Amino acid sequence: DIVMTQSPSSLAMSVGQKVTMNCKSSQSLLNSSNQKNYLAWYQQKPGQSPKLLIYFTSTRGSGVPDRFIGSGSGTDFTLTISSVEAEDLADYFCQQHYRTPHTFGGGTKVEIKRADAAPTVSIFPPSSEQLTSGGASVVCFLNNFYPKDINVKWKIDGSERQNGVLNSWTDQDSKDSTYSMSSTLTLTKDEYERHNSYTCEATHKTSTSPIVKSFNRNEC
Amino acid sequence: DIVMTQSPSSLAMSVGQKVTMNCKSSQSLLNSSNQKNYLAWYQQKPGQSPKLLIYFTSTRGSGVPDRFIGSGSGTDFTLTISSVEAEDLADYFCQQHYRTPHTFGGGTKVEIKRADAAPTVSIFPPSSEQLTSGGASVVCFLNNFYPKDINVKWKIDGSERQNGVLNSWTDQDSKDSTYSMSSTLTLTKDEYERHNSYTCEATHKTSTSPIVKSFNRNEC
Amino acid sequence: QVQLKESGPGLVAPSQSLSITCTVSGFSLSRYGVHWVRQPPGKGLEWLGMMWGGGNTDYNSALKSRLSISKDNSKSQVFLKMNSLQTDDTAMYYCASSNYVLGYAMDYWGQGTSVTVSSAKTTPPSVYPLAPAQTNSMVTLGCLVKGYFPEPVTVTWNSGSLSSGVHTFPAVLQSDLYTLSSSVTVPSSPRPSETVTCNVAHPASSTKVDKKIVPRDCH
Amino acid sequence: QVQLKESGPGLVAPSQSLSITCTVSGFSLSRYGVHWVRQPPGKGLEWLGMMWGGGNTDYNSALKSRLSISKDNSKSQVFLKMNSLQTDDTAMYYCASSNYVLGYAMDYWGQGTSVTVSSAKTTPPSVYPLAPQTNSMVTLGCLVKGYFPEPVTVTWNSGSLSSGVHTFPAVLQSDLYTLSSSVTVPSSPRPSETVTCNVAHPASSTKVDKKIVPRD
Amino acid sequence: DWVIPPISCPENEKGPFPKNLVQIKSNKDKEGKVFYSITGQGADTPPVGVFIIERETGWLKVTEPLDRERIATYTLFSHAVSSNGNAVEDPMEILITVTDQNDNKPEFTQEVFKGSVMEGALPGTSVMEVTATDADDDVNTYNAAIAYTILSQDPELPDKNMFTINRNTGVISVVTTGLDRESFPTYTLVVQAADLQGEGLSTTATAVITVTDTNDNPPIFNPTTYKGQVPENEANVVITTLKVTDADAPNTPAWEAVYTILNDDGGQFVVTTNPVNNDGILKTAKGLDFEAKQQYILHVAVTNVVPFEVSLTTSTATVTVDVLDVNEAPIFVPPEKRVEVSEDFGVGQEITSYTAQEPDTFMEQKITYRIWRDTANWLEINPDTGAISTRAELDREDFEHVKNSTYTALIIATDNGSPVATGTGTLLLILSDVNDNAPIPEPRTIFFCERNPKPQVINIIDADLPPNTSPFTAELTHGASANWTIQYNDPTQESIILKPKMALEVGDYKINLKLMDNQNKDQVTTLEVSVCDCEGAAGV
Amino acid sequence: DWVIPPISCPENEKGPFPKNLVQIKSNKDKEGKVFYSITGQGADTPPVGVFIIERETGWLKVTEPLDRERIATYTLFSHAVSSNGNAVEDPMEILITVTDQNDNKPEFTQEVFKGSVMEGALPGTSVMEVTATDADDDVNTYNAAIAYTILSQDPELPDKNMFTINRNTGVISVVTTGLDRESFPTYTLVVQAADLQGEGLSTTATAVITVTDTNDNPPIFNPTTYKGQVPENEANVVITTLKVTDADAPNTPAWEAVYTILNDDGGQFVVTTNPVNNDGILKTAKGLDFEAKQQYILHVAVTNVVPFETTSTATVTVDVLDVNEAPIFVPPEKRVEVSEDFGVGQEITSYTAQEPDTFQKITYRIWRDTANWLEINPDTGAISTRREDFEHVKNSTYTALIIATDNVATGTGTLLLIVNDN
Ligand SMILES: *[C@@H]1O[C@H](CO)[C@@H](O)[C@H](O)[C@H]1NC(C)=O
Ligand SMILES: *[C@H]1O[C@H](CO)[C@@H](O)[C@H](O)[C@@H]1O
Ligand SMILES: *[C@H]1O[C@H](CO)[C@@H](O)[C@H](O)[C@@H]1O
Ligand SMILES: *[C@H]1O[C@H](CO)[C@@H](O)[C@H](O)[C@@H]1O
Ligand SMILES: [Ca+2]
Ligand SMILES: [Ca+2]
Ligand SMILES: [Ca+2]
Ligand SMILES: [Ca+2]
Ligand SMILES: [Ca+2]
Ligand SMILES: [Ca+2]
Ligand SMILES: [Ca+2]
Ligand SMILES: [Ca+2]
Ligand SMILES: [Ca+2]
Ligand SMILES: [Ca+2]
Ligand SMILES: [Ca+2]
Ligand SMILES: [Ca+2]
Ligand SMILES: [Ca+2]
Ligand SMILES: [Ca+2]
Ligand SMILES: [Ca+2]
Ligand SMILES: [Ca+2]
Ligand SMILES: [Ca+2]
Ligand SMILES: [Ca+2]
Ligand SMILES: [Ca+2]
Ligand SMILES: [Ca+2]
Repeated sequence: DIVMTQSPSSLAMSVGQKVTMNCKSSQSLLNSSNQKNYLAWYQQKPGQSPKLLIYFTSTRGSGVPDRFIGSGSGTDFTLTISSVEAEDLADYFCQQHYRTPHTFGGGTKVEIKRADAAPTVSIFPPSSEQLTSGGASVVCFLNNFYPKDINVKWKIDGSERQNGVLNSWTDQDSKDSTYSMSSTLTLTKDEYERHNSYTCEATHKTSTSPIVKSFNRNEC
Repeated sequence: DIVMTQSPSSLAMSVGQKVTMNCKSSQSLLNSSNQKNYLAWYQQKPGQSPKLLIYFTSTRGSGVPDRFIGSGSGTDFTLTISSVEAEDLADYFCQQHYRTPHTFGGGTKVEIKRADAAPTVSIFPPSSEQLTSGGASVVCFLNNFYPKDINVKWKIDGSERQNGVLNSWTDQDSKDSTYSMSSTLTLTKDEYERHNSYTCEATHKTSTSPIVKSFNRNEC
Repeated sequence: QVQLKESGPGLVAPSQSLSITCTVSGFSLSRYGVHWVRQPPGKGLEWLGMMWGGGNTDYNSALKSRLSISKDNSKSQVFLKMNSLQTDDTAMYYCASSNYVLGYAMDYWGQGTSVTVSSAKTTPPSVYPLAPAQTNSMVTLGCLVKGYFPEPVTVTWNSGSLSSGVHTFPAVLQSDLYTLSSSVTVPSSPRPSETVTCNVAHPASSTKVDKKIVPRDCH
Repeated sequence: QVQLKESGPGLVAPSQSLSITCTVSGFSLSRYGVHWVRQPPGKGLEWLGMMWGGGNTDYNSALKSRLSISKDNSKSQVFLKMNSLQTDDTAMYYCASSNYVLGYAMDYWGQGTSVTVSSAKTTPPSVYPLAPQTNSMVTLGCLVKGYFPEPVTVTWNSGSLSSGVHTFPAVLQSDLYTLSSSVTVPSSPRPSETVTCNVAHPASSTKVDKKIVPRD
Repeated sequence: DWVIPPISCPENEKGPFPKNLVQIKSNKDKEGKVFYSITGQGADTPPVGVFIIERETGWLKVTEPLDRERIATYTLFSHAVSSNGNAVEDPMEILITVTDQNDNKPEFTQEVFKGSVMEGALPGTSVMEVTATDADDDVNTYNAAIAYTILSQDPELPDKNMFTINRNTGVISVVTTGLDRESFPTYTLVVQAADLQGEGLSTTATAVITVTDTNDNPPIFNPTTYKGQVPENEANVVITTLKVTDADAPNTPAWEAVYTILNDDGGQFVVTTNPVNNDGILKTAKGLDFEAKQQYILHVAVTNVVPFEVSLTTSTATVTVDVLDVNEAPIFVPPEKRVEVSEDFGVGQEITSYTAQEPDTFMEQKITYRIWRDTANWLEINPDTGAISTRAELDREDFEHVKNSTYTALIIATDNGSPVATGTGTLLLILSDVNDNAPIPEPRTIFFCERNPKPQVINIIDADLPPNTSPFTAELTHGASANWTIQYNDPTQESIILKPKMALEVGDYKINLKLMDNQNKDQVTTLEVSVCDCEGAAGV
Repeated sequence: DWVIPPISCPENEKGPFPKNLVQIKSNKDKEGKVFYSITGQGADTPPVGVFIIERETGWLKVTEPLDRERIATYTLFSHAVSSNGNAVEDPMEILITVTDQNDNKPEFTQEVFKGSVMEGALPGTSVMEVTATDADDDVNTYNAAIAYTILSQDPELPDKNMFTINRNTGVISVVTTGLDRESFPTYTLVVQAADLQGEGLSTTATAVITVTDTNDNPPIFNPTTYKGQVPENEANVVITTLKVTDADAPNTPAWEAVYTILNDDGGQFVVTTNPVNNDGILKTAKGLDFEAKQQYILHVAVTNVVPFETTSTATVTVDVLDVNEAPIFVPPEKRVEVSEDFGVGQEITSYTAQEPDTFQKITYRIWRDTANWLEINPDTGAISTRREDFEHVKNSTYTALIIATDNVATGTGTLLLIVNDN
């Protein structure tokens, strides 16, 4: 099969900078009948299907802005974003449509650099519906922060709790380029009722002091 | 370029066995004009120029016996020696002559397995002509042994001498499938005149006791 | 008007076959080539095979022995079938259309279908309201979708009316049960009509539940 | 009879240019494609380029910027030129013929010429005799020591003595090569039966014959 | 004329598309621009769009892969118009030929083929046929040239390859001689069909060859010898049971036994095959005589219902038949002895000697004769000698004991032995008549009417035989001639006529009638003669 | 008629060879076997063998790569022939066109292009012209369309791009207000020729532009004042040396100075220009007179051999030295007619000599008199007596010599004095 080698695997640029992706083909993709190199670029924004960004090496697909430039010939191809916008964060795949079996490249993940942003932390006690079923989940939302590296420590009556915590990160936001995190502490109802103070502590690069949000069971 | 991948890099068979070499091409070598795969095999016996063994994947060159069989299609090709003879020891290279630049494979070295054979050791004192020029070389020939792995220890009056020793192996013999080794101990004349007994000890897998040949300067 | 839609089973047991149907509209199958592309979770795209208009088929070289692509022009349906599915076959499966004007590059994609390869049992989700007192600051609410299998579930807020300020977090797997949550930030001065309800759907278990978020904040 | 012979310098200094000539006979250079292949010591074959009959040329992708291939149909010669020479360019250089009936596979090869890229100077060899009663076969030899560059040719009795010869590859130390040759001849010879090794070092224009006389 | 060739396009091409096939051109383009189009199935007619042409350059292109097994050839027509739209050429017919590729494996018509053959088949004997097809181009390539080979054979014990198959037709013939059902009944071969004359795509099927049974195993008697025991006079008595075994298929005509006795010219014995056990039940068809032959050495050969294929050796058995001696009754010789003895035979005298013979050759037999039937008690016999002596006076005229002129007697002969038997013989004693009876009148009571009497015939009866009954002489005694007169009825003088001489009174009278045959006289005083009171015939 | 189109084959093909180009067919091949052949340059005549045909199928093949820059078109003839060799068709002409590839970089006619431009040249002045060539197909492609651009400019201090080049013709013109040779005389430019209208293969060349010197800097005297002294009656005597500095190109007419003395009506002074130092050597033309003018205030205006494209006028004072001068007799040859009746003591005349020095007492004396009959008075110069004599003076007039030393220069004066007594 034709081997498509894509570099780099990942890039991070701030809005306004030039993005450059390279794609190497193992053999020529030139069709002597129409003098067109059968190289295609696909854009896959998080949570969406791929979109035909470029085909025939340099022809833009429908609804593709002018900042997306396909170039190259022979066995060396390049996708350039002349000035990257915040919405352009996605995985970019090059593909030869020259000879079947068609083959994709490894992909280049494009990330957006932005200024540092502290998270806004919200804590939530278990619901009445869950406590009836015998469970008790304590959720902690950490929204709109950058960079993605963040840590959450749970405290139950002044003692750190490591078991029963599940974390999840969103994809980088297409508008403000921030991340958001969801931390869930799951206990049994009997364990939850045996303690009073529950805390999630957010430690981020923005502050040496952790961001603390807590609630007491004996409160409202 | 088209990449030719040859495996294995080396093989050792006894006379009468079947040799199988494989060659993988990065793309098709089929010419639609004549329906022939432009794959060639070359044979390079030690000390000789390469010889066209196979071309067009399966067509034998002039003066090539029937035991050499070229086969394959698509991107997988094979050179077979149906029953290998002792003279067939050589490097075998596959090459695509489909599209320039023509490209060779890494090569498969074919060696001949034979029964174990102990070396015949001969020692030689320095010549009168060399002693006049100020040098003194002591040569030790180790002829007609198998396998190639062998060790030579030099002793000067019972003490091991490691510096000033150059070793060389011949290629495997096309008739009896054996190797031969030449070991040369080079000293200054003054050092040579200050000692009496010179020894080369040959350690080979055939014998636990090394084969020892010596001469004394004040003898003969 | 070119539209493609993948439909198939969400869950497939190990060492069992997978059968997906690609229903198309807005074009004739005999003139276009329809492709099959898959994408494992967090991995890249892998071309599986394609069906040309004339009926010819090509397949992925590594998966050719396990794949089969057929179609029915009258029904406007392309079919993919895969054999002896394992964990590495858990992926999102797409079909796409193409034609010779663009060199058969894939210019129209379907939204994809999820195929999980696991012997686990299908479980419906339990939706729980997440309610926080805030003073003159936009309040963050949410609802928690816990203990379901397999993927995916769909979460909307107020039947799609609430879209801005919504963070739906990816599902986390533990003990063969998924858990995800979604947060929405709404203004802290709500009218009696200004009510927040999250709509969770899990088609695998035929689950559709609505949970109104009622904040418990004194009286 | 299709014949090719490479000719060139044996030794050339680094960073200099190299020019090798391939003289052919038995075919018309305008109907055939002549290739250049090189082989570094102990390594595999390396395709450098070729000159087609019509005059077109193709080159090795990695070495194209340093290579140049021309020819002279009238003189029946194909030329290779290499600029900015490196020590890793030391190799055996072959030229070969090909034609379209075999898809331009190389069916006739030249004997090859040795090209050494080094700043060391040409030094002639010193030939020393290796002389030793088991009443069987005796092993003699001669020692070719202290020469540069490669190669040297070693024969016994001007080619008459072929069987029982072991000529060993040269080993470089201190910018000087050393090889030896052994020959196993029957003991108790007639007065006419004498053993002489013939050593030739074309780089230094050296040709030496050494007779193996028994040690007194 | 120089024309355009067929335009060839390989099937299952992989791109890039569209791909040029051939460029066409009108030389009218020296006058002005020409615009090219194509028509036909595959262009503007289903399958639409497969082949297109670039309008200004004339390049015929193909837009997608082709399949020769679906459509093997396309017929297009090219057109050329000027800038006005008028045609500047006649439509040029173009032929697209889809070049075949070896993309179809052979396929056997059946997964499992069934065959049959009989034992000992000579080489070159057709057994069965396997068939396979291939969808590729059989006219222009070898991509559909199927060659059949045998891969495996289970088992391989008689020979590694008991069968051979032809590469072209696919028939399976025997190639070795050693075929036997008793040792190896079924063969399972795996056949292979490969295109490119055996060098390409492969497929396998199984041929199950079964071996038909032949009658090439003779029946072998389990015990070669037998010993039987049968009494003397007896029939359909089982002597012994024959035991055979046949290696051929059981309950088949090659397994059922057919026993045939060799040395039984008289037909005294019979052997029938028991269907349940395939055994031989040897019986006695007739009755045997111990004194005729005491022992029999019978040789019985066993065969089958169907003749023996090949040539074996028919097994022949041996059965010793020992006859048992049963005591039999003595037979009188002759069965009836006729002896003529005069009626006036002496009481003590001997008539004859009636001897019987003992059939049992084994001795110690003691024959004792005894009188059996002697209704007149006229005879006695000696138990040892068998001599018959008189005991009373013999009488030929005894009408009860001597019905005819002969007297019948019975003599038994009791023997000695474990079953005591009694042989009985008949004595026919003819009695010679002697004149010992005298005549008497048959009607001794006669009636006459007083008035006009009717003469009455009186018959004369003499119990002897002639000439002791000849004529007869009648005579009236004690007077009686004064009142009565007699006279013979006819000259034979067998009877007389009596009539009154005088007018007599009504009453009873007594007349003495004296009758004589040949000097033997008898006066029958009881000639009671009544004279009734009637006229004419006298009833009483 | 439907005909065979031109058969296109790209140059610089890589293989596999041979490669099909097109198949030909004779419709007589159903009546019998037809064998196909090709002739023409490229087939049976040089270059032999480049194009072949398969005799039984009719496939036209190419056996090696092509070079459009060597042979751009081939013309072949295809032949159809039966088993016996008889032609069954007319020879069909076939044209092979070699499709061009952009395999030739543009080449300048030389490596260094030289040019010149005048000082302060207006924008739009054509300075020089660079020319490059490209061997590719200039008819059907842009593979030979050369576009000229300027890459570097050394120096770039007056402006980063003082010159501009034309994309098509490649002429280099001035685009800024101008430059001086005194600030930057040489400009080096790096020009680039690229095919594909500038977006293809490139090649650089150097264009050196020298600025032609004008006369935009006037000669300026380093010292504006001078002073010197010279004796009275002396010519071509050095008085002083002028020092000027001209910023224009040295040893050129715009740098060579020419000094013109403004206030010298009589022409008593002359200034010559020393060509090595470019200095003005001021020497007296004619002899000066101290009693006429004791001090001269000369104004010297310096110019150049070439006219200007503010002239500096200097001031030099010349002090004349007072030199003694001999008394000049009035007249130098005194002639007074007289007869021989003159008394022996009477005074003949009074030759008064004038003293030129206005700064001195003259005493007269007789230098030479043949007859010794002439007496002089030293105070007033009155000549007094102390034609038959032929030995004393043969001429009719006796010549006398009168000297007059002062208080020391002697000088000399003459007295000529103009009957048959015997
Ligand atoms: C005859 O008959 C008469 C009358 O009946 C009788 O008286 C007489 O005695 C008879 N005579 C005889 C019987 O002789
Ligand atoms: C033919 O035979 C082969 C070998 O037995 C099988 O593997 C195949 O499935 C077919 O039955
Ligand atoms: C027994 O009897 C059979 C008669 O069928 C013979 O054929 C055999 O040889 C044996 O004598
Ligand atoms: C002999 O025969 C007579 C018949 O005549 C039998 O009655 C008797 O018993 C014996 O059997
Ligand atoms: Ca050595
Ligand atoms: Ca087939
Ligand atoms: Ca086919
Ligand atoms: Ca049998
Ligand atoms: Ca049988
Ligand atoms: Ca039988
Ligand atoms: Ca009896
Ligand atoms: Ca009895
Ligand atoms: Ca009687
Ligand atoms: Ca009587
Ligand atoms: Ca060229
Ligand atoms: Ca060109
Ligand atoms: Ca160019
Ligand atoms: Ca200036
Ligand atoms: Ca100037
Ligand atoms: Ca000036
Ligand atoms: Ca004066
Ligand atoms: Ca004076
Ligand atoms: Ca006088
Ligand atoms: Ca006078």
